[PDB]
Amino acid sequence: KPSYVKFEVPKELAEKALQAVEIARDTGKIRKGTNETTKAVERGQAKLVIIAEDVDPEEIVAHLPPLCEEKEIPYIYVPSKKELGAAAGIEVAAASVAIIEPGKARDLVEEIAMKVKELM
Amino acid sequence: RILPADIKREVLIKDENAETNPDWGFPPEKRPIEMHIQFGVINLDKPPGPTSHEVVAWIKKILNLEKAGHGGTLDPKVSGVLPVALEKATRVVQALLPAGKEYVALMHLHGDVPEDKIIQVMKEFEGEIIQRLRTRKVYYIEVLEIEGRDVLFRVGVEAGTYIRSLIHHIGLALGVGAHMSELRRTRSGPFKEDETLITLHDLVDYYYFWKEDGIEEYFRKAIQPMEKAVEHLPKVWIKDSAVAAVTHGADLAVPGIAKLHAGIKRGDLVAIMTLKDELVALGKAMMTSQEMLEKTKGIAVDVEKVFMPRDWYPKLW
Amino acid sequence: FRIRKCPKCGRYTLKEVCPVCGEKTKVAHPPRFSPEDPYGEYRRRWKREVLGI
RNA sequence: GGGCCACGGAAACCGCGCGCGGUGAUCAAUGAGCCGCGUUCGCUCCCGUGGCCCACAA
RNA sequence: GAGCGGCGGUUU
Ligand SMILES: [Zn+2]
Repeated sequence: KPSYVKFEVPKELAEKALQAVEIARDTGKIRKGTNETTKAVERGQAKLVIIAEDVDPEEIVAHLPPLCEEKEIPYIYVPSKKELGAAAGIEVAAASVAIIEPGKARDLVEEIAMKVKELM
Repeated sequence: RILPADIKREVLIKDENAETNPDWGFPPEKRPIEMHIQFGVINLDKPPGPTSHEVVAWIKKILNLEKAGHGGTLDPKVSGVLPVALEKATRVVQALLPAGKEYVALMHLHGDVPEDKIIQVMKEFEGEIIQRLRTRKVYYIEVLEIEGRDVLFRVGVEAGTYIRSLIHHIGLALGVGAHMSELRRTRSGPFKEDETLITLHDLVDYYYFWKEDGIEEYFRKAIQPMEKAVEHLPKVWIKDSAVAAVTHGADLAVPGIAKLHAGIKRGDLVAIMTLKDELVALGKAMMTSQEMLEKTKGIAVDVEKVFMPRDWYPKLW
Repeated sequence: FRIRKCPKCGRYTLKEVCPVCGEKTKVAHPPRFSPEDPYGEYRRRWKREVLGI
């Protein structure tokens, strides 16, 4: 799998990531698409970054993991950009998403951040 | 899949005892990085979006070059092989412009056509074609895949052939019409899709890995010696004793030749090389290979463009 | 963009799996590049790691 | 005289396209639409100025 | 100044 994928995320955890995004979308605040995702990390607004594992060319999202660690912001991978798009509430794919305000997903987002911390 | 530049040439030995002095000249792998750039050519993978001119402007700014020039212009939406000759190698593009090209293209038909007729009708376009008035060769066409109205093919053509117009004429031959929806150049002369083909991202990153990290290896591999731009041409190799003369504007006389490619006709563009395979100059043959071979005096090549500096070889005259 | 190529075969195809190699194919055009290159610093960080620089 | 080399043989604005910044879309989030800012390489002849050579390869 | 291989226009 792509080189920008810095660690293995279990099927369970990946499914939770999509849930968080889905919940954060209608009960909180998210940004979708790599440009908005990146701006959110740069402005220090992202509580969690979700990156698709099937992005081609890799250069579209490969800056995110280093940028996130710089800003010390948790990031996690999900298998499918198409499916990440749907969760983000659009009918097109999304190579990456940023949760700005978790909403009903405060706990889920807190959990995820803990498991990735272990995977790093 | 065969273009004229792919012809195997035979080497003819004129002077069995010619030898080269390892202390003179700089064969590509003895070139310090800075000199390597001065006589360098980039096999660039142009991205869709910018014009070709813009892409070269970016390269000059980012790599702090004074001069650079690209070969066959690629249109804004087209990706792929774009040779970019740098600094003192810049004028070598003149050897590439006339060389064959290859493309992979995606054609979108405007009506339904059977795969067999599409294939059969495209095959008819191999050989000469006239397009908007001038004649142009199509060396080969290979249909890779058809999906409904989408036709993916490879095509090798003479310099100056417009693939757009070719695709348009195919659409008319089929009656339903067609346009070109995607184009990528996969070869221009000696430049092809291999490990030397490098994107802008790799080019600039490798550059910084050199300037800022002190790692010369990646950037050095991003740049090809100018000799590469001449690989498709007939060559005559000359003795050390004639090299400084030629760099000073002397024509190349028969007594100066060590060996040479067969098949050279009068008027041909040839590359004059040293015995270390350095590019000295471009010129025009005033003799055939057999003439250069059997004669003992007279001008063999009219020297037109000199690339090697005058102080690489001593003035042995 | 629809033209893809096999990283193993070199084959050009519209399919996601190479009809020759059987390998996953990749988009044939290079990524778009900006003279501004806003994330260059971070892409280099990822690339040095990949190359072991 | 001849060859080779260098420099010169216009400049400023507009438009498309493209890029960036901003906003972020009822199948273009790998970025729509809109706003603002940017943005196009050389080569060959010939001619002018200047430089290096005149070297059948010893 | 004359042409080839993405520039289309208005100005001295
Ligand atoms: Zn294969």
